[PDB]
Amino acid sequence: STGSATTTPIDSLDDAYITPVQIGTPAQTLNLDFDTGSSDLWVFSSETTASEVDGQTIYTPSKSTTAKLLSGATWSISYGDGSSSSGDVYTDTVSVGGLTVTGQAVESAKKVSSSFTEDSTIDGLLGLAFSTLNTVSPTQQKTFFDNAKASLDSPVFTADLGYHAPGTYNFGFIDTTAYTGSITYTAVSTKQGFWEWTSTGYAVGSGTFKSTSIDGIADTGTTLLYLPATVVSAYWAQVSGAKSSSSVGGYVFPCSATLPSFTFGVGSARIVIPGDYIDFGPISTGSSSCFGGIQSSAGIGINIFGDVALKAAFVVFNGATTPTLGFASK
Repeated sequence: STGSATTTPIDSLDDAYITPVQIGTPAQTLNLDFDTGSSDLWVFSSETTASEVDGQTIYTPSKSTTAKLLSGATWSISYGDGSSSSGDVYTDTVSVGGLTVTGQAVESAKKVSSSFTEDSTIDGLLGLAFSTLNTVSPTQQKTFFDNAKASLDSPVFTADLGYHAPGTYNFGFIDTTAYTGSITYTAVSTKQGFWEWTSTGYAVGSGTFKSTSIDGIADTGTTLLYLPATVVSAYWAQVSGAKSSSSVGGYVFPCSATLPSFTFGVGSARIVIPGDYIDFGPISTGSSSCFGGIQSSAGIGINIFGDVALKAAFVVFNGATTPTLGFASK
């Protein structure tokens, strides 16, 4: 089998991407944030504290003839950005772009933190990291990809995120028309439950490539590119007027600037992030100070190749017996 679904930016800045997902019988379609940095499929629901719902579409398990309460199961998750959610668990039928999993754990939110409430465009998350990170207790549950894997034509999914435009998640096949050149594959460590790999270095604009190992994760659920302070300083030094602002919480730059590109290495291959991808607009409405899309990972504890990086590539998440990651230009 295979599946193919379009993923759409939630706003004009590409702050996140939503993908429609069919849950239950009859289908209830929710727009979920596909997140290769976590491993829970959770949704706003009829069980969510009413004051914590503000425009999201909810899953109502009592209206699904295939929903079954997973007895005694609860979940609770806290994300790197400080947000959180928790609740109970159903199993139900879940389909993505024509690909169907029966008996998928659907984690129904009883509580969500303020940032989720405040974002009416995201109805939940669909985790695509390794199932070892799944928070369901007392019996850990599998991700949608893990449940589908054996049935897929090939045990892979691909992320093709757009810049200020829709893109595609495919399951079970590689669309060879969706990229240029070849796909370069690189080793993955699953030891922390992430799609963790090592970049071979970077360049800033037309500058010389610096060969240096950068360990980080391929994370579709993180907006920006988080890299070591040395690397980030080298980038923003090329932008007149850019500075790190403690009050704003990162590097800002004059909105009048033209940003240089940023290149990262995948083995001997090179992925080029155009400068415009690194502009996340005024820090506050009407400001001429703009927020940077490359920020320091210092104090995160890990480097994160988020959407700013991934949308510059066609990315293969290879779930073979020994997982690997593939990157192509596009």
